[PDB]
Amino acid sequence: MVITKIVGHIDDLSHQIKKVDWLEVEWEDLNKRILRKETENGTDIAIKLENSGTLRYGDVLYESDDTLIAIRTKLEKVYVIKPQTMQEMGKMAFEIGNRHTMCIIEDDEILVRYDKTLEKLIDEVGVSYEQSERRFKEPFKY
Amino acid sequence: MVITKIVGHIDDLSHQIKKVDWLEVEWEDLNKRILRKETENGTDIAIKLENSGTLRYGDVLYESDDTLIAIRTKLEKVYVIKPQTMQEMGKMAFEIGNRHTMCIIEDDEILVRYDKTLEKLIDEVGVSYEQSERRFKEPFKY
Ligand SMILES: [Zn+2]
Repeated sequence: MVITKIVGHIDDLSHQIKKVDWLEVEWEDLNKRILRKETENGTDIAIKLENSGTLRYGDVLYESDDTLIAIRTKLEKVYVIKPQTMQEMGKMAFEIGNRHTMCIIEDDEILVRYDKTLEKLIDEVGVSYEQSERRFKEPFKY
Repeated sequence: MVITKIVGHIDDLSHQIKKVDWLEVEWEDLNKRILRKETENGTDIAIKLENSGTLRYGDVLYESDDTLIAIRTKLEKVYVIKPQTMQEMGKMAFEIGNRHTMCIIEDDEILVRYDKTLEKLIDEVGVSYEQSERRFKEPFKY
């Protein structure tokens, strides 16, 4: 099916009553309005948004009586940088921006894709980080 | 006089007992080990450091019985960006680094030179800032 407009948004997944058939895309796909991929349950989806609205993690593409076809990003290896102070956050964020590395700044953490050549930078700045598996939940601005 | 090595450092200016004849330089000069300028009281100073040690604001170049010749940066117009949260700090710092703008991240503030085309960026990020006159007290790393 061809999707030209979003028809809803999942507020709180745990509270959703309908079955959710997810369309899992790449982080970069959230900044696109054109893409084609199959949902986890096998439905062919071609997103061709007829507007400039940016896709949001959790957006509903199609809704039937008992199912929601929604979009989210894939689970992937990431570095969860945890600055302990306003200064640590600023300095760490600055260095990341300076090397043009994609990231998400949520609350007091900096999410960046796993990148070996990046650890030497975090240590250099002296910020504590942890490796993990997460889904980027916001399209990268830029 | 030619200065090839630092001979002291001013801890706390208010507590210093000796007269301080300041050598006022540009922010960028703190990353140099070679420069020539006159002190406020008229002494010709040629800094030619015989080492890789970076100059520090407050470094003492020469000390006599009653006077200290020390270095500091000039007072200039700057923007004092004040992020209210860890997220504001990170996002603001990221954008600044992304456009390769020189800055100093001290505590919970971001010091950047006054730049008109930069206000639209701060507002875009939604961070509170204030215009002021300050001396950059740390050499810019990079
Ligand atoms: Zn660049």
